[PDB]
Amino acid sequence: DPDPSQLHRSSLVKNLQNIYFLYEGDPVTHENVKSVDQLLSHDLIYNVSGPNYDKLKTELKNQEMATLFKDKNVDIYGVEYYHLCYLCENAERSACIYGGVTNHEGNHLEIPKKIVVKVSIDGIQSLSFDIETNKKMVTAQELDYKVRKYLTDNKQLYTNGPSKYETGYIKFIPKNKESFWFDFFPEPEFTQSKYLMIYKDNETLDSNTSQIEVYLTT
Amino acid sequence: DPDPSQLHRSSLVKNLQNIYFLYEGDPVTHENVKSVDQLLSHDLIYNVSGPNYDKLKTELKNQEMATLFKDKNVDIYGVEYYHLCYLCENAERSACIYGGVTNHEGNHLEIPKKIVVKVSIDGIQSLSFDIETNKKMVTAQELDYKVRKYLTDNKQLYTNGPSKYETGYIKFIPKNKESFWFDFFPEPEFTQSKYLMIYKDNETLDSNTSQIEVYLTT
Amino acid sequence: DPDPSQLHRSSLVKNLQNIYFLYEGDPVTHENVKSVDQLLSHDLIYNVSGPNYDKLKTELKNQEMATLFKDKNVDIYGVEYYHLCYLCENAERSACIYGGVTNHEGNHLEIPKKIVVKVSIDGIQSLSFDIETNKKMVTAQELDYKVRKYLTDNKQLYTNGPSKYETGYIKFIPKNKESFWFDFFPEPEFTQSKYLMIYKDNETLDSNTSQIEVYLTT
Amino acid sequence: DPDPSQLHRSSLVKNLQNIYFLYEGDPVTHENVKSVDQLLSHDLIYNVSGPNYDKLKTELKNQEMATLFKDKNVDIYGVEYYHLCYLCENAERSACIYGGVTNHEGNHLEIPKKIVVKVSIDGIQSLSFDIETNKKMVTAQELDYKVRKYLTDNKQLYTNGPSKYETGYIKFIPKNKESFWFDFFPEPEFTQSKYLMIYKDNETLDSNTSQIEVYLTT
Repeated sequence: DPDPSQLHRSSLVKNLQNIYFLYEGDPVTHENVKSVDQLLSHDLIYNVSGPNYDKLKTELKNQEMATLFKDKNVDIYGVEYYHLCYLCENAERSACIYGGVTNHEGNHLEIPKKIVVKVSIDGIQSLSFDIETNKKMVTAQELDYKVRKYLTDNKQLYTNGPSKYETGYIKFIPKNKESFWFDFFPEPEFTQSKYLMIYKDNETLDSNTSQIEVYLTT
Repeated sequence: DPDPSQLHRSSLVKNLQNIYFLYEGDPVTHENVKSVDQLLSHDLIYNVSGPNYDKLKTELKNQEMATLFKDKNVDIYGVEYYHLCYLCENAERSACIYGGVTNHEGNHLEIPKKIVVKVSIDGIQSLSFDIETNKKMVTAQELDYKVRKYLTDNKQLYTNGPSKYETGYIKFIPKNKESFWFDFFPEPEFTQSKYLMIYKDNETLDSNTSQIEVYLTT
Repeated sequence: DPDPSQLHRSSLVKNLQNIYFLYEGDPVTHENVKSVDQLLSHDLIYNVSGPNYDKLKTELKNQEMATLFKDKNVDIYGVEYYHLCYLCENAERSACIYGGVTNHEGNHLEIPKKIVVKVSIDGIQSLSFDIETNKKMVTAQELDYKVRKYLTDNKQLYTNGPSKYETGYIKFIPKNKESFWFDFFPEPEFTQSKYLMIYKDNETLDSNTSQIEVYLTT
Repeated sequence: DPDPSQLHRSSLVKNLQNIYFLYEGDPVTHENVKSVDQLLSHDLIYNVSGPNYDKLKTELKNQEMATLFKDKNVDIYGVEYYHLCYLCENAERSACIYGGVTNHEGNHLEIPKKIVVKVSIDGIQSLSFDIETNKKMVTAQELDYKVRKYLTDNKQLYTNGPSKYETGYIKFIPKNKESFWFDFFPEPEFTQSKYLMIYKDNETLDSNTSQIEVYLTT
């Protein structure tokens, strides 16, 4: 578990709104789509449209993972960025994400699984809410975005300026796997593209057995 | 005027939507704003916010024009682009425009000195609508966007796909000055940052005494 | 002819060494090559190599100029730049130039033609030197490069720092064609890609009837 | 150690010469220098020159490492790249590297320690040679380059085209510490800037108690 020393201080961050706009906006979501191209051996390019893009590139873990989803119909759920997301200098309206991929066939639920998020602020676990997913195997990114979105709208985790909290992080607890975590704040000088690397491994958890804990300090 | 041939054929332009998205959307408009920085000698950077940018860079004719508006209160009105709009890796969420700058102090009309636009579909002077601005001195770019947004929203000038027309252009007839015209369609393979260079010379005209002529074909 | 007030001052330029490296290094030269691709409608891409590049893109005046040289065997001569020369994100070892393209078939001389350059410094043209070429129809860019290459090495026109001259321009006087000139110095804050735009028109002159004059001041 | 399946096949790589150029040319070496700037919190910018560059930005592991070397007098030994080395988006002549940073104070040797490299080919120990450094603690990058530069020149590990070997990796064996290896070949579609990330950790070994082994297959 994170030691207080290695947690990013939100007050040191210059341009914290750049994170706010990543988690305040809508995520890119598409279902039953298939890769159409590749730039590097570890990414995949989809022909999908959303507001602000008509092409989507996702960067996976390595070439092994990419070629695994290459000819499969998948679902994409991710947090995109547009700056530093080039395809060929001639392809405008492009969007980029890390991971956010899972197989379409056989991964949906007719009735969605609600995960109850245990949020703790300043040591006291004074908050809890449910998040939702209709996927059996869901990426940590989809659940992460959903938690931050709620905390943003309701508890002002992020605002178009400073944040309400100094430090904070989310922790996923898989049943048979090792628990991992993400820091809600980036380094003082950062980039959306570098911060979102936390999604590159494309870690997917079983929505039926996983737990989520959030820890924030004022 | 142009020799009906050198004009650009919409049918040949692949990825026409990219043009459409530039005029179908809202323009960038700010009043009584002052330049705050500069990347190259002929551009000016403003700290203005929009639903996609936190900074706006405007490229002007030459360093002389830029040094002219550098420390003045102006009105900005242009069509911004994002792909290939770089200030530095540490300045994402930036928008770029060409010209679109006018003096603010003394240049407003208590009442919009509306200008009449006479269209001409296939030679036969067909349609004719009304444009309007409350600027004594207004840039051709501002009037050109107003003239295009309309023709789009009501005559399908551009669409999320192809165009109702093959060729087409706008002719600007200033009182005492040579008359210019902008081609409505780009080259088959274009870029938004390259096509918007038609606003780079920051050509401003008198709203009170000037006429616009739009032509088209099918 | 330029007015003294219009010439850019070298003392005002920051990072002038960036121009120095442009004209002190070797130019990119290739003979009898054919365009292998194309990015935008007005450029051409060649699969040619040199130290630092395995691909070369040349930007011409417009699409008419581009489509004219497309399927032809041309000769290339230009001053290349790398920063802001993007091909498709994974096209490392790529170079960019403006124009510098001439037809290959029947445009060469058995014996190189010598062209005298009259170099006037502070109003006194007490210097003359030689420039050579084996092209009948040569580009201004090729002659201009050869001039500055000689002036840099012999007269310290450019150095890895300041220039020995405040101003200076090259004037090309073609036989029965109007003369043109290029300013040796850029605006204070500049980029290599924007300054080299002087060659974009691909202006070519007759090496038999063309004269060159260089005006410098200290 | 890597299971043969784990190693990248060189025959599958498109543009394997982009690797060749990285290790055939001279590295960027600078001793006793101090960082003058910073773009992102995990990088350091140095005002040092070499051919093709006037600025050098080194990307380290995280912000702690960067702040750790920030104001110290360091030595730099790295393998640079230029494509995608975005700095100010108006700063040409920049070279980028990863790590390759060691403290200058109290780290040199009177006599350069020589390290023996054992090269096994197709499983048979077939060649041993010498590499040398004047540093007590040296980056794995420095030694890696030294090893590869020798094997390239003498055994055609890489060439401007294909390589003699199908797979190959280098194994660093420190005294008290776990060993680690670097694959000599990249994924089929790679980028110099992504491939060179094997040096981001800035791992440094003791030049007096470390061994190097190289395994190649044809």
